[PDB]
Amino acid sequence: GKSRGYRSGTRYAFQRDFKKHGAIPLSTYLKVYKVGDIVDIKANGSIQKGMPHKYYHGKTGIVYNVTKSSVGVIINKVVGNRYIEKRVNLRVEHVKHSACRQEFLNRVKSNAAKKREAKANGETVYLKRQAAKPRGSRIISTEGNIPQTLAPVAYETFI
Amino acid sequence: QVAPKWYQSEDVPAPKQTRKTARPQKLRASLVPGTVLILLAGRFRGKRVVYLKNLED
Amino acid sequence: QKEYTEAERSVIKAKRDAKASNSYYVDAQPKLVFVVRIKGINKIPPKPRKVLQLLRLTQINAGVFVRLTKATSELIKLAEPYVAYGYPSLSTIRQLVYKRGFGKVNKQRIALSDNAIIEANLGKFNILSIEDLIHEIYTVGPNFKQVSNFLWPFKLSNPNGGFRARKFQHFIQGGDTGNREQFINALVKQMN
Amino acid sequence: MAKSKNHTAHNQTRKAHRNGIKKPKTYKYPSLKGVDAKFKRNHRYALHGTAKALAKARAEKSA
Amino acid sequence: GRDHTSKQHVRSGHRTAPKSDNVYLQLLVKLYSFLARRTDAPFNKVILKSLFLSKINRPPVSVSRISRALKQKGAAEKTIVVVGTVTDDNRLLEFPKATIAALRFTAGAKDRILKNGGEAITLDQLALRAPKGQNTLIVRGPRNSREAVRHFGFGPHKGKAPRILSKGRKFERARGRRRSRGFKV
Amino acid sequence: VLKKNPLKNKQVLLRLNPYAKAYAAEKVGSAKVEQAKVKPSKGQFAEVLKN
Amino acid sequence: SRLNEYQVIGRNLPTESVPEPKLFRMRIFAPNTVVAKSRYWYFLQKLHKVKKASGEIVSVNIISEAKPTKVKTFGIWLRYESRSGIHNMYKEYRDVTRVGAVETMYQDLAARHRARFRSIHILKVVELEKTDDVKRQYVKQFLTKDLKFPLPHRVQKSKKLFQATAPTTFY
RNA sequence: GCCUAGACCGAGGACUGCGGUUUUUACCUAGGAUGUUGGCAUAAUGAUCUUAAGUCGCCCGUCUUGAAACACGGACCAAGGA
RNA sequence: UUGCUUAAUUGAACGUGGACAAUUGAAUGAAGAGCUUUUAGUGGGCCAUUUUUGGUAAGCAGAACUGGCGAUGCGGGAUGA
RNA sequence: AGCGUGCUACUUAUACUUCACCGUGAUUGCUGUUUUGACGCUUUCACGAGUAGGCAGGCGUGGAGGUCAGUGACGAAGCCUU
Repeated sequence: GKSRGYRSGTRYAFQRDFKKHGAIPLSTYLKVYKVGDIVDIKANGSIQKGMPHKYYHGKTGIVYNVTKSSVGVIINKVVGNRYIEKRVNLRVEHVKHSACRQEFLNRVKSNAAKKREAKANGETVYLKRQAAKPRGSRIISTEGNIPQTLAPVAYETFI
Repeated sequence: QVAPKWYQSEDVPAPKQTRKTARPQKLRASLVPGTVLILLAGRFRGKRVVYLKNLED
Repeated sequence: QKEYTEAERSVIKAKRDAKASNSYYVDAQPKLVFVVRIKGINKIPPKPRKVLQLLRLTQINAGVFVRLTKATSELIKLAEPYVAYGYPSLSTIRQLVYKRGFGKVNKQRIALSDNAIIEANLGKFNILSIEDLIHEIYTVGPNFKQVSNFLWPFKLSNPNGGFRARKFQHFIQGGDTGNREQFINALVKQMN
Repeated sequence: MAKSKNHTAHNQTRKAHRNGIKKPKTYKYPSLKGVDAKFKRNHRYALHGTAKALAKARAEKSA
Repeated sequence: GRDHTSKQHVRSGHRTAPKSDNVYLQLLVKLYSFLARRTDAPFNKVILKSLFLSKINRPPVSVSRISRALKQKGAAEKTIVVVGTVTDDNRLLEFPKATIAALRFTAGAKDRILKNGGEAITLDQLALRAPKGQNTLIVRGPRNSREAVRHFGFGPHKGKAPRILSKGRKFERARGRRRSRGFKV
Repeated sequence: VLKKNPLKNKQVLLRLNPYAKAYAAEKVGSAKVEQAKVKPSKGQFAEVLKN
Repeated sequence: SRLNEYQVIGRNLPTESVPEPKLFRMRIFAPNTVVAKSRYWYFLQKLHKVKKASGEIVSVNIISEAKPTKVKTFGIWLRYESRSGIHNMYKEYRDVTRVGAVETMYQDLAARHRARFRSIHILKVVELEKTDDVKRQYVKQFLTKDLKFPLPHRVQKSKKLFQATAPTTFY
């Protein structure tokens, strides 16, 4: 019949990477997690304690609690027509800092740095990001790059 | 049956001031005094006649 | 008007000079596009349907101006099988705004019959006349977003002369949907 | 005799999107349920002394 | 054919007139309809809406709540505005001298307000001495202290009150309310 | 109460666009362009013919 | 269709590694410039590692006929897809313009092989200058000296529905 | 920019506005039709009923994924009837 | 501030005070957002594209996503959910 | 008047554009001119499919309170009727 156990369907997700089995490098145990930090959840198969459920493998959340060897992570899950607040206890082996903030945090510093320079210079500076615009006009020099005429080639069997 | 009410007034409102100032009629270029015309309607339909004057009517 | 004439003559002179000096002038990619929804409201998948709702195209023969970027290009790409879009000329924009131009005033569709209507809603953006609005649309300006969202989506009529034999195929393949890049003007003249 | 439709998810996303899907409301102070008692025990004393310090500073400014 | 982004012909969902057929309430609505239309005072629009509220949405404002409001910093001489009934509170030790405009006063509340040197006026008199709501302070009664609100949102792990007729050891206390009888929710 | 097309009604056009009158006076829509008579494609651009 | 011959020139987008990419030209027979640029990319991606996103269109120009009022014989090399496989044919056409021989070819492959415009690639359109360069007999018969032929059985189209006189087919 | 042919409509009802011409505290094509002419008022016109012609139209109610069904109830009428 | 933590005057959490104003930090849109109570019917479904399982196959049986019919008239497919 | 392909014109949906009218929702304004309807009038814009079902506004029947100092043997009620 049907089987719907805890680790059903986790044959490949919970596998260690190729040529990456064995013990955990200790930079994992040295990272410092604070409440409010944003962490990516990726279950490590070699540690079976504090292992997340298969739904949370690949999810990103908010650290809300710090314990002896684990952190509490907040995940929003769609259940029907609304989101339900979930609180998962995860050992730090299954938790990594999300890199989305460190990119945005630098932009906060850069925007502050650029705004004081313009204020010091008394001008106005625009800090909104802009999508890729259509390219402008340009002149193509043919000196050394005279166009070569291409044509579709005849059909041919190569086997 | 519902009886009429006091607020149901009876006066006829004045018409709004229209902007229909008339302009002179334009005739066809082929209509020139002396031209022989053919009548298409009326008692004298089918008759050939002589055009003399453009009346202001 | 003077700067329109100067820009046109400058582009022509640049092309001629490039032709003279053994070069090739590559024209600047258009910044503005006009998008007309040519497909009805029935049997639309949810993602293109949401895209069309975000473009304010909720009926057939509805037109809208879009400033081309990566985000807007990827938006229009999803709605391509249901819209015909292209690069509008100055005269096409002027005819559209003059004949079928309506503003969104307090969530109401108000005809742009006087400059007071345009000023009362766009004076904080330095738009004082219908020509200011047309200039802001044609040359994509700093206040393009506010001016374009002020305009109610244009409600065009069916083309005089019809479409091609079959609409709902790409313009390259003999249909009407997709990008036609200068023929949007002929379509609008048929349609406006 | 009654072999019927066992299960389908058809039409379920339509019903999920009539009134949803609603993201949860975010507040400035999330609830401290599930937080370690040892932290939560000390946090009670830290807040208590903190308000006392602010009260005495404000009390001097009035008299 | 229109692709509707919203439900069509949806009513505002708010009261635009009192459900009551009281002729004298319609006179107060008449007065504050003119005021909310001709004054641009935000006080006038708020009073007009509160005149439309139902009975459960106009809880009584006790004379202690007004006393607490009169004890705010600089609000001692303000005109307390209560769109509803003002009830007595025999738990007070004293009530200050103040003017209170209310839809209704109970016999005990009016007796105490006048005895302390205050004034108990109706809302029409408020418009004569404060057509723009100058120096006023609107006070509202507690809405969620109602007994019906106790049972709203009842469910497992909610902490609300079950809808029940009798209270005792034999009425909904054994299984699901106690781990000695299975589980507790 | 009635929308009027400025592309048909001249008074409405002059109301919305005061410059239109000037556009008529100088005949800007039929403006002659003064320029030299040159053939700038006589050189490598004749590469259009064959390559 | 009603076609035109276009010069389309494109190149890969300039890169810091490659700041002057090679310019590529093709001759495209398309009804308009929108199909012209579309067909141009369709052939570069069959021959080069480039895309419309990673490339750039540099020039689109109409190549007008050099002698639109001179009778010429064009030999066309094709590559079309049938219901079974892919075949190469060479066919010849008589016309005054280069586009007109291509237009005839598209009508001819539709009529004789049920080959649609999407199924046909034009490898080369060549003017046959010499009479010896002509290989197909269905066009050599019009290269004979002092060619004369009547048009027997002329059919006259009538404006009226009924004709009071007996018909004739002389010409 | 100019000339030119046809069709459909006339909502509103003192004034107010935006413009233009300004020969002008005036006029206009500029916030929605007026002028004039004939005929009739035993009638031209409009409506309904019956009928003819053209075109479309399967027998309602019901359970049902699906009814005109070769699925079930219904000959008709009056009163009662949930 | 703490009774947590540190060898510590270290940190953790929460704060006092001060600086950075509409480009307050991507696009587009928004008949506005949020909240609550209460109650109806329903809980036989079916079809089309595409992915797919059993089956020789089936107008067969079973699933995935979307769109429809049911609950829907109108123009086309002569006729047809 | 078949098949493949191209073009020009033409035909018409309860679809699109403009206009009229009906209703719904929102919206503008209205008391020294509120002026015997403010549960009213007024401006503007948008929208209009629908079984099960919900709600709102109305029509009709037997009796009851009040009022029309209501109709009526000089003809009530009922019934038939292009």
